[PDB]
Amino acid sequence: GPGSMSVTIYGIKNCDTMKKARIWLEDHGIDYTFHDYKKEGLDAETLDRFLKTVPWEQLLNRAGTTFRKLPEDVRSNVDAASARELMLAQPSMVKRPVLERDGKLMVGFKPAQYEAYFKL
Repeated sequence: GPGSMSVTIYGIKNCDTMKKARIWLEDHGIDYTFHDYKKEGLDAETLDRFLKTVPWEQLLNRAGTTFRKLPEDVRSNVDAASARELMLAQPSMVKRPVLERDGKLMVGFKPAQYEAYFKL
């Protein structure tokens, strides 16, 4: 059971989740390409492509410090423009891990869930 194709994963290096993802996938016997937000090169084109693939609401963590950074008014008055600027300016907050396959982008899932799901 060979495999010509391969799965590519995007994210950062300064994160525990990322490590858990690469390890889990690696253990399962799947090859995942580790790509850093800065490694791939974040630009206007990339940002647009991402924002077009997924909603800005589900593109950046909200239960973190990034979202807590802005006030109550802004936190509730979030717009596409602001979001896009936040991703292009500080993509390190972008959701992760991230799976890229045929363009379609997917958000990383927890270990307990992934197992409980894939489990028979």
